[PDB]
Amino acid sequence: RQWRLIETRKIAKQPNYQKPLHMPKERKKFPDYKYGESNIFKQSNKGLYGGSFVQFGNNISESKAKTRKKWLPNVVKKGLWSETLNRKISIKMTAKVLKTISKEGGIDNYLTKEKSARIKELGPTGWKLRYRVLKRKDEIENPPHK
Amino acid sequence: SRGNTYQPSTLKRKRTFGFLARAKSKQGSKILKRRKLKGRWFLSH
Amino acid sequence: SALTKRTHRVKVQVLKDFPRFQLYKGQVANVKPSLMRNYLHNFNGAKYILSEEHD
RNA sequence: UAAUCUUAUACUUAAUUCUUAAGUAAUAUAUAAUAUAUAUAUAUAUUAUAUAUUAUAAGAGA
RNA sequence: AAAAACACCGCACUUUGCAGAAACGAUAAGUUUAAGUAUAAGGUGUGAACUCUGCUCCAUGCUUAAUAUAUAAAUAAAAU
RNA sequence: UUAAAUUAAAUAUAAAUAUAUUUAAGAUGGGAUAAUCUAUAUUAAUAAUUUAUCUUAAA
RNA sequence: AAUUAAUAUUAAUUGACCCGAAAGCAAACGAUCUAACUAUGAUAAGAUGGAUAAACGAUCGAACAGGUUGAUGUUGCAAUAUCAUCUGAUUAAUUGUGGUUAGUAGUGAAAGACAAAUCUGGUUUGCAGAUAGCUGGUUUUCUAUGAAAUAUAUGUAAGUA
RNA sequence: UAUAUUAAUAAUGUUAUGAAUAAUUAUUAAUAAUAAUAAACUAAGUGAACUGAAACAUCUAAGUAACUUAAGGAUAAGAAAUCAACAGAGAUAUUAUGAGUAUUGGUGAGAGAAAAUAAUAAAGGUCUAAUAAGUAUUAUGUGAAAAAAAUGUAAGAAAAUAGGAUAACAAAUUCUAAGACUAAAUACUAUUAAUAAGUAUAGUAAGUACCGUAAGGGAA
Ligand SMILES: [Mg+2]
Ligand SMILES: [Mg+2]
Ligand SMILES: [Mg+2]
Ligand SMILES: [Mg+2]
Ligand SMILES: [Mg+2]
Ligand SMILES: [Mg+2]
Ligand SMILES: [Mg+2]
Ligand SMILES: [Mg+2]
Ligand SMILES: [Mg+2]
Ligand SMILES: [Mg+2]
Ligand SMILES: [Mg+2]
Ligand SMILES: [Mg+2]
Ligand SMILES: [Mg+2]
Ligand SMILES: [Mg+2]
Ligand SMILES: [Mg+2]
Ligand SMILES: [Mg+2]
Ligand SMILES: [Mg+2]
Ligand SMILES: [Mg+2]
Ligand SMILES: [Mg+2]
Ligand SMILES: [Mg+2]
Ligand SMILES: [Mg+2]
Ligand SMILES: [Mg+2]
Ligand SMILES: [Mg+2]
Ligand SMILES: [Mg+2]
Repeated sequence: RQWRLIETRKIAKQPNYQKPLHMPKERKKFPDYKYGESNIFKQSNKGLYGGSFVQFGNNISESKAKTRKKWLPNVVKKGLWSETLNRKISIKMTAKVLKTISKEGGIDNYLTKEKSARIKELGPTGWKLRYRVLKRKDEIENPPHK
Repeated sequence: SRGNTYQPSTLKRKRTFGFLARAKSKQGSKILKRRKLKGRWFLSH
Repeated sequence: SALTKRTHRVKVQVLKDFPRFQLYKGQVANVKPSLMRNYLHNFNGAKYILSEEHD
C-alpha cells in the first residue's frame, strides 16, 4: 500500500525560539504530529481509520454508462480495553483496524508499534492516544525517585 | 407602475452590503480580496 | 466468512474466572477474537499471548 | 447476553489548583470459613481474600 | 384575460402507533411535523346545504394470502 | 433572527461545511423617579386579542 | 538521382479569414421590487341590521386598498398614467420597521405567477474565440485561360465526396 | 479601563481606642497587552458542460475549467522489489532523435509509449531503519483512450534455503516492497543589464467618471 494522502500533507515549519505577533494562550499538551490533521476526509480525524479514506469512482452499467459514486470504509464505533490507561476507549474504527488490533493484542500495542507505516495510519486522535499511553507507561516504569 | 425598485434605508444597506458584513463571512472575504486585486478604490458600502 | 469464524483463534491467559464461558482463572485458552475483545479483556479479565514471555 | 443500537437523569507521601503511589476508613460485588433460623436447599450475622469507587434507569436486541 | 379559473367552509378516501408517516438534508447528524399522539398529523379527490350518488376490478396500480415457480451475488471438496 | 464565536472524543459530513447546545449580537417593543421640580453611582446585609362601556340601581 | 534549404501551393490539428446565436455546465451575487412565513408596531370617519352594551370573512358608506367599464394617453404627466365610473372597506383587511426562504431553484388561495421594468427558471464571472452543413462581410491594378447547376452515394436533398 | 489592579512605604485629612480603620497623592516592586499581509507558481481533494464523433448514449473535451485545502522559495521527483535480454546499463527532472514507430480505439472520433543515443545539469550519493505484515498476494468493485500504481470491501503468505518482476508453466535474467535524507537543470514573481523589421487606440492618468441593490462591468 501507499500512504499518499498522509505523507503528502505539509504543515508550516515552526521557527525555533532562542516574539511572534500572535502567540496562543494555552500550552501545547501533545507533541506535534508529523503529518498534521487531514483536511480531506475530516470524518477520519475523530478515530482510527488505518489510513483508509473515501474513494471516489464510477458506477458502471451494462451499457458502460459511467456515473460517479463514492466508497466508504466500514467504520464502527467501538469501546476497547487499554491495559495501560485502565479503561475502555471508545472510538470510530475501520473494521480492518479492529482486526489488526485483535491480531496485535490490544489497543496500546497497536498505538505503540514503532514502524513509520503505523505512525502514518494513526490519526491525530490516534497520535494523542499513543502519547497518552506511552507517557503513562513511562510513569509506571519510572517514579520521580528511583 | 415599476421602476422604483431601490427603496433606500441606510440600516439595511450597511447591514447587507457593508464592509463589516463582507469581512465577517468567508464568501464576503473572497469578494473583498477580489476587489483589492482589481484595485477598486471602494471595497463595499 | 464461515470458515474464518470456525477456525480463527487467539491465545489468552484468563486472569479471572468466567463461569458463562467455562474459562477458569489462570488457564490459557484459544478463544474467538470477538469474545476476547468484547468480554474477556475488559477489566483485565484476560491477557493476549503472542509468545511464552507474555505469560 | 460485559454483541451492537435507542431515550432520560477521607488522609500520607512525591512530580492555590492538577497528577501519581502507598496504605487506612467508607460503599458495592465475587470467593472462602463460622454461628443461627426454616424446608441437601433458602435467609441473616461475623471473619478472611480479591476487585471497583464513565455511572444509573428504561427500552430494542442478535 | 378578474372569470364559469384557485381557495373555501363542508363531504369522502386513504398513510402513519410516535424509535412514526410526509418534507428538507453533496447525505448525514439533525430539523419542520409538535412541546402535537388517530376526534391528530401528512397525502388525494370533490367542493356549503337540500333529493341523491346505479352497475363493473377486464386493464394500470395498490393491497392480503399462500402454494405454484425462475433467477443474481455470496460456499465448502472434487471431477474430468 | 444572526454569529470561520464557544463543549483523545458535542454530533455528522469528499473539502467547503452542516447540526443542538451554550455565549454574544440583534428594535420595529419594554426600561426607576420629576414645578409644591428629580438624582440613575459605589459598598454592606437578607402587563395588555379584540370590543363595549348597556341594563339595572341610586339620588 | 537523390537529399538539404529557401520560396510557392495544397493538406491535418490547434479559435485557423472576420462577425454573429438560442443554449449547457461551474462558481458566485442578489428577497431595499415582489411572494409566503416570521417578530414587533400602526390604521380603519360616520351610520344601519342582527337572539348580546360588547359574537358577524353582516349592510350603506369616507379615509385606505383595489383595478370593472369607458374615454384620454400610446416618442405619454407615466417602460401601465390620468379622469370619470365601478368593487372591498372588522378582516382570508391594509400598512411601517426588521428578519427568513432563490437559482435544479425559492415563494406561489396555482396565472408556468413572481424571485430588483417581467423567468416553461434571474443575474454576474468563467469554461470561451462553445458550436452554426446558416446569414452577412472579406480592402490596389493589369494581363492569359475560364466552368457548372449532370451522374453516382450520402439520417441525404441549404451540405459533402 | 496598564494616568490599571495588588503589595510596600512615605506626607496628608477623618473616625473609634502610643496602637486600629478607611480616603487622596507620590515613589518602589509584581502582574497582560494588539491574525493588515499579497498575487502567480507547487502539491492534494472534488470535478462539469459546451464541444468533437458531421445524430448520440461507449468514447471525446478532461483529470482541463471551476470550486476547496495545504506548504515552500521554489514545490514535486529521486539512488531501483528499474530497465533490459543472456550482451548489457545503472537515481531523478525534460528537451532532440527513436516516433507518429510499437500499443490501442462504438478497431469510429481518435489516442499513443519504452529501450537506446544525445544534449541541459550538480560533488551526486548517502544512511537517518535494531530492515519492516493485516503488508505482499488473491477474490471482488473502481482506477492516467496506449504503458500501472493506486484504492473501497472481505480472505491472507514466506526468510535471502526467501520474495517481486512476464496471460500461464518450465528455464534463465534481473531487482529486494511494506524505513528514510538529498543540492543542480525547472515553474512563477520582482529587480538589474542587454537585444527589439514590438507598442503612442500594448505609451504610464483610472480601476477613476459613470453604469448596477449586489457580485460585477467600465469611458474620454
Ligand atoms: Mg434603476
Ligand atoms: Mg442572508
Ligand atoms: Mg383587467
Ligand atoms: Mg356537497
Ligand atoms: Mg385528514
Ligand atoms: Mg373541482
Ligand atoms: Mg444584549
Ligand atoms: Mg446568497
Ligand atoms: Mg364605525
Ligand atoms: Mg362587511
Ligand atoms: Mg356587498
Ligand atoms: Mg356606492
Ligand atoms: Mg392584485
Ligand atoms: Mg415586511
Ligand atoms: Mg398553461
Ligand atoms: Mg399568486
Ligand atoms: Mg477567353
Ligand atoms: Mg445542409
Ligand atoms: Mg487538481
Ligand atoms: Mg523535495
Ligand atoms: Mg522525498
Ligand atoms: Mg490525453
Ligand atoms: Mg529499499
Ligand atoms: Mg445609479
